[PDB]
This record gives sequence, C-alpha cells and structure tokens, in this order.
Amino acid sequence: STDSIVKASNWRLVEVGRVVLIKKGQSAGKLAAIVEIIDQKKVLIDGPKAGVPRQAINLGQVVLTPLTFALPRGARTATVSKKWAAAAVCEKWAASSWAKKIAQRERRAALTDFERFQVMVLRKQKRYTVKKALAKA
Amino acid sequence: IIEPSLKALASKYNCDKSVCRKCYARLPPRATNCRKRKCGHTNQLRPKKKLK
Amino acid sequence: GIREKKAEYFAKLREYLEEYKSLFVVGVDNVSSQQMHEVRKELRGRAVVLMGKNTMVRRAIRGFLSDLPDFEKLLPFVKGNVGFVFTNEPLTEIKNVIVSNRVAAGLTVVQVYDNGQVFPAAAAPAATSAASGDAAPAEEAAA
Amino acid sequence: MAHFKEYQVIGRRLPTESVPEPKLFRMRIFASNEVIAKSRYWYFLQKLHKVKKASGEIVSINQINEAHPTKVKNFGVWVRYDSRSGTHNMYKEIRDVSRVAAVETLYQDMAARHRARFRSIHILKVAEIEKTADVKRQYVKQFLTKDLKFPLPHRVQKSTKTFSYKRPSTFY
Amino acid sequence: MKYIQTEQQIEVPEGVTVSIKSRIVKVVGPRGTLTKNLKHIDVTFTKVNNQLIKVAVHNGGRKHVAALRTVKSLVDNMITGVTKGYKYKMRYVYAHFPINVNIVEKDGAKFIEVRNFLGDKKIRNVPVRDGVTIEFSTNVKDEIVLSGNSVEDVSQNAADLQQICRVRNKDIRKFLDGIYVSHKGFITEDL
RNA sequence: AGAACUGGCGAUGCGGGAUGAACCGAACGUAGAGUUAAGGUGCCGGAAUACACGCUCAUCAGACACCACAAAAGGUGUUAGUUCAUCUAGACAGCCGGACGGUGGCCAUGGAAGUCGGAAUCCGCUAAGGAGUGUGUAACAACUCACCGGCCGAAUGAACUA
RNA sequence: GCAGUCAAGCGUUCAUAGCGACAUUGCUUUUUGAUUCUUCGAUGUCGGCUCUUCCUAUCAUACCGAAGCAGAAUUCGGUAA
Ligand SMILES: [Zn+2]
Repeated sequence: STDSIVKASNWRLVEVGRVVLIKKGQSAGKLAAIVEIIDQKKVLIDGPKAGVPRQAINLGQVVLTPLTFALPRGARTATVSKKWAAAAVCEKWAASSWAKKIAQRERRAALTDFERFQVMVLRKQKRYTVKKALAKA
Repeated sequence: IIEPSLKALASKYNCDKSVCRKCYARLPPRATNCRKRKCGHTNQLRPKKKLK
Repeated sequence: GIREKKAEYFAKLREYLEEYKSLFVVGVDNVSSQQMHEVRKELRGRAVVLMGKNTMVRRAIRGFLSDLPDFEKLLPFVKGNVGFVFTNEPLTEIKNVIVSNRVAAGLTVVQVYDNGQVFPAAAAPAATSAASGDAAPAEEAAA
Repeated sequence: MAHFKEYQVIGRRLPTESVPEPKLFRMRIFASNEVIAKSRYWYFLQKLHKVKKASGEIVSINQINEAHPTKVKNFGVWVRYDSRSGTHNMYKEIRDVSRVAAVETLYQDMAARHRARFRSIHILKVAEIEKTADVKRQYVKQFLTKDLKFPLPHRVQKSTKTFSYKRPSTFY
Repeated sequence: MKYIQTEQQIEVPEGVTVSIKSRIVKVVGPRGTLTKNLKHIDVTFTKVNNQLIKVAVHNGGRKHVAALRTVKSLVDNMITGVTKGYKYKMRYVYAHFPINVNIVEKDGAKFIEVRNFLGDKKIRNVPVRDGVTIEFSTNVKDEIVLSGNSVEDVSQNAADLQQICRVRNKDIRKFLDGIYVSHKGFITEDL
C-alpha cells in the first residue's frame, strides 16, 4: 500500500427515504418508509403500498433495510405512494436474500404433512446423485 | 553558582505551584480546583510559599 | 452609548451620500496608519475618505434604499477590506492622487460610483486613443 | 397520569336568582380520563377564582383530538413545579406529532431529571413553535438541520432462544 | 445532552500514510512508522482523501465527545513525529555537586547513568526507551537532549530522567538541584 | 415517664414485610374449582433477563413504607433549569492585517526617547492606536499588547437553582 | 471523649504555615448520668498475673504531600494496624 487505507462502517442511516421493515405489532411484517425524523429514538413512517398507516413509531420496533429512495422531507401519504411506485422499491426488496428467505421460511411453514414427505423423497433422491459426484473429483 | 535562568527552571518545577488547603496536594499555580477526590475537588487553594 | 456611536456612523455616512454625488470605493489591504493619515492631507482640497466596518455599511446602505436607492448595485463591491472616498472633483484627477501618490514598498481603487453607475476604474484610465480611433474608423466606415 | 388525553372542561357557579347566567370558564386539561379532567378543573378553579364544586357545576366535557396527528411539530412547554426545597418555573421544548404525545414525555422528563411526580406539576402553556429559529433549545435545533441523517451504531437483536450456535454481531 | 453527530479533522500531510483497521492506527512517514491501539474508545474513522481524514462520534454525550478531540491530537502527534519528529531538551541544575551524566549499557540495554547527584555515592539509571536517542549538546553547558518519533516515548523518557533526581529530606525551594526539561519541540524547521 | 380519641397486640392462626407480639393484607368448620389482596415476577423462588422515556460510574455507588440513622458545609463530575448581560448595526472564540502624528511630552541624570523612576492621562488624525500591556536596549531601534478592522456566521459571558 | 463549618483575632508584615474567640453541625459508647427491658428456685462481685485476638481516633517503624522546611531538629497532613 501507499494510500491511506481507512475502512469506515457503512451503516444504514435513518433518513428521509430510508425504507424499513416493521418488526413488531399489527403492521409487523410490512415495509414502510421514513418520512420525518422526530427525535433520536423516534420517526414518522408511512407505508401506503404495503397497507401500513402513517404513524409515529419507535425505531425499536422497526429494522432499517438497505433501501433508500428519493423523498421530500414531510411528504404526505399520497405523494409517498407515488415516489415509492416510481422508485420500484417492492421490486428491489423482493430481489434480496432478506426477502427470499422470509418467503422460503413461510413456504416451509405452510407445508402439508404429505408435502414434507415428498420433500423427503425428493431431497433423498438428490443426495444420491450428489455423493456420486462427491466421489469423483 | 546556578545561573538565574536555571534557577528559574528549577522553580517552574519546585516552587511555582499552588496548594490545596484541605489536603496539601501540590497543584498547578493557576489551578482553580484541586484534583484530589479526597478533599471533594475543593477550590480552596493557596500559593506554595516562596523562600526568603 | 454603543448604539449611540453606531448611529452616529449612520449619520455621517448618509451625510456624504447626499452631498457628494461621486464615490470612490478603495481597498486598503495592509497599508499603514500613517499612509491613510497622509491621504487625508493630500485630499483636504475636495475628497474626504471614510472608513468603516463592512457589516455596518451594507446594513446602512440597505437602510437607505428608499431615497437614493441606486446604491444597491454598490453592495457587491463592499467586501474584504474596503474604504470610501467621496468627492465632487473631476474623475481621473482624484483617482490618481489616491492610487499613485503616497505609494509604499499604496491603496487601490476597486470600483467607482458616479450618478448610479459602476466604473471599474480601468475604463476611467482612458487614453483618448480608443475614443478617437472609434471616431475615425467609423468615418471611414461611412466613406 | 397514564396515556394522556386532552379535554375541554367548562363550568360555572350554580345560578342564583341574583345572578342567573353567571359566566362560563374553560380549561384545557391533560388527564387520563374525564373523571380526572373534571377533578383537575375544580382543583384549579378553587385556586384561581374562589369557587367550590359544591356551588358550581360542570357545563360540558369534550375531548380535543389533535388537529394534524401525523405531522411533526416543535412544542414549547411552560411548567410550574415544586421541588424538595422550592417551587420553580421552567421552559422546555419537545419535538412530536401531537400535544397529547408532547405532554407524555414532558411528564416523564420532569420525573427523570427532576424527580417531579404528577401531583407536583402545573402545566402552564403548550404551544407549537410556528417558525423554526424561534426554537431555543439545542436538543431540538439539532434535528432541524437540512438533509439530516444518522446511523444507529451497536445494534443488539434480542435472541428468541436461550442458546445460540453462532457468535452475535452488532452490525446494523 | 447526547449529540446527534460531532466530528474532527486530521490533515494528512504530503509524504505520510495513515491506515486504520479495527481502530488500530498505523502512520508511515519519512522518519518511519508508528502504531497505536484506540480500541478503548468508540470512534469511527472516515477518509475524505489522502490529505484529510475525519473522526466522528455519533450520538455521544459530553465525556464521550471529549475523547473525540483527543483522538485527533493523538493521531496528529503521530503524524508530526514521523515527519517533524520530537526533541526534548533538558538542563543539569546543581549548586555544588556537579551532576555527572553518561550512557552505559548491559546486554545492549542502554541506560542513562547519573552520578554525584547532591554528592550521592549512589548511582541512578534511567533505561533508554526503544526509539528515543540520547545526544549531548556541544555548544551548551550541562544540557542533554532526547529525540524520537514518539512524544509519548520521548517525553516519558525525559520525565523518567528528571524524576530520578527528586531530592529527599531537603527544602526543595532552597535545594533546587535536578535535571529539568528546558525546551520541547522538533528536529526539523529550526531549533 | 405520664394523659387524650380511635384502632390493635394481649386472647389470633393465615398471606406479605428474609427474620420478627403490635406494621401492610386479611381474621380461621371439612373440602373442590375459579378470582384476588398486601407483596412480588434474573437465579435461590411460584411469576415478563417484559415494553417505554430519561438519570446514574462511586480505588467507601445504589437498591423500597413502619426499619434497623446521618448533619452543618463543600465539588470546573454530569444532567436539566433560572436570572442579568453581550450579539445578525455581526459579537464570543480561532486565524489574519493595521497598531499613527504633536512627541525623544515636563521633571529628574553618566545616559532613561511609552516600558529603573516622580508628577500629570492632553490633543491631533482616526475604522483604531495608551503620553503606554509586556519582551528587549547603555540609550534609540526591533517585537508585543490594549484599540480597530479582514474572514466566519449564531451564539457568548457571569451569577445561580436542584 | 473525638472531629467539623464560619473567620473576629493571634502569628514583626499576612485570617487560614501553625492556630482560632463568638456562635454553630456532628461522631463515639473504654466516662459518668438517665432508664429499669433481661437475670433475685444465684450469669462468682475489684485489681494484678497469664495468654490470644480485634478496633484505629497512629506513639514508633516504611513511602509521601506541607511549613513562618537554610542545615540539624521539629511540626501539619496522606497511604498505612
Ligand atoms: Zn485537595
């Protein structure tokens, strides 16, 4: 090296346009966006698309996601909805592992007894062709 | 012996101090409070006494 | 007291902006307390020089943007360490008493004001050559 | 003293044949329920005017719902409170989305910082500071800056189960 | 009151390199390299360019914010030591018994030896620290001079010498003897 | 030690206060099922290592009524607050420029020009510059400072309350 | 019995180096009072001798800070049983 190498933590910022995942409550599970910062432990959020009511909420019951998108600070519900659509948030969200795994673990949870059986017979069938591969190179 | 300027050097260290009048702690000459936990960080200081 | 004195500065400032119709905005960056004391004597004829704090002058000038309002486009020039020289004498005479005289190793003119106008003091430094040839290259343009 | 509601409380002296139509007096009252709101009303009327509920009545009780409940506003709050050794006036500011919310953290804050319980506190005035830079306390101007953003370092997810087969990370 | 954000700036001058990982700092310059472990403070470094690095403390209160500034100076002092470098000058002070001062060593230790302090038949030894070099002024009587890249290590070695000569059981206003710091600065850009 | 009204203990188990005549809760046939009181819910120990906003770091922290004590007096620890004053006519702080003329002011003397020292503190020109804050000279010089301005851009000083 | 706060005063000069009046806050339970709760079908009643152990409000001994510490001597204080 001959540069000054300084690796700074790349934190999710609480900021207007930060999209967040609601951990707790009656809108738990859903995404919303940060509209306005109230104080160091509180924010105003809005999730028109995902069906979550514009409210003040503790940053405790929400997890910041890596998603941000252009949003004027204070935007009423209506325009939030327009900017969220414009930015294709849900699109980007669904493309993440974070989204996929939640969906996977919900699919697993939905399985019938019978379906688990099949998963067993299929997973078993797969193992066979794998250990063969495993014993070649 | 000892030139006036070296006699000043030794005085910056030995002679130019204040003293806590509660616990005798030897403090910087312009200190407002004492640094010691034991006398309750008092602001009752006094200058270290000069020689003849 | 502190308000009293500042208000006085607003007074004598206005006093020059009405009487004197022409203004020299100079810049005395560095410059001794002695030099300025001598520019006074060397201008005791007509011009008077008036120094002040920039924050005062803009506020004062803006405060007088009612009557005598064309001192608005004077404000972009009252930055840095500038001063004022008001006068009722011919242009190019005073300017060269200021600049060249009492120079050291003086003070520089940064802009000039004349009846609502803003001279760079460069256009003032005319040689009557660019004004004669323009009256010469146009007569031949008509012949 | 709970989850607060604001009340319009209005009463009057009982009519006398000498004074039918005595004047109506109103208060804005933060309390948990109407039964406290009414009682706080008389508490003050006793002290301000010279009246006892035994001779006056309660004309109307109405809840003042916050006008713009999802719009963040800066609140100026004025308070009179008693201490272990004196009684004092105070100005404070609170940033929130409703008066009712503002009052709640005021009542909490008085208790944490000054050990002042509900009984020991009069609320004098609560007023949404209209023009920013009429805000006068640093801990709120701090949040008034433009394009304002901050991280939340050292994040501690709560574990659902007692044992964990991986060392946790605080990485947010 | 807890401060939403507060920061400091470190000018990285022409010729030095500063690299930071896990709050461990390495500063490399024409005089050499210095390392420092700042794990004991929660600060997050961020680089703007090879000339400037910003230190910050998000959401911190008074005593936390106070450490921020001292991190700057800490790192600052490293940078200058590795370019300008540091030098502490001292002076021998005695009224009768001339303090005789030499360098001796065992197993390649290097000590500062001090004899005849106030007539003392005893012999004091200050271990010389790794990275500080002891010279003796040639144009100034009874001086002695300690130079290195680290103020920390140089100033401390200077104090160790000065502290070994502390005069016991006498009025120390009258018995002014000792070795005291006479000047402190650099080894570059004048003296 | 001695009275007043009431409630207790004595004569009374039970739940709580670790413990305990008198406190809190509640008074008692033999049992089942539910719900509670006072008090509790990290583990001992039945019951949220619950939710929420702050405060606190104690090389003698603190932790619950009766109750198993603490004071006059102090702190530039940290938190919130009050008051007077300064400041968008630009302060505070930081960096930078200027810091002048009568005049080496009068005495005093080897020599003393702002700065060993006596008495005076005046004027000019000022945006400002003391008949002088220091450093330095034999005495001048040179440098510094009060004072003013350049840049910056919203807070700053002092005394207090708990 | 022991320790504080205030500072008039002492200390050639100087309140606080060392002290400290008038007043005033406390601590202790080796004094002595006060009380009468336990023991009057009995807890051997003083001092010394002997031996162990504890308290620290420290006399000595270790290392310090302070002085009206020049040295020698002393005094004030800290960590210290
Ligand atoms: Zn002390």
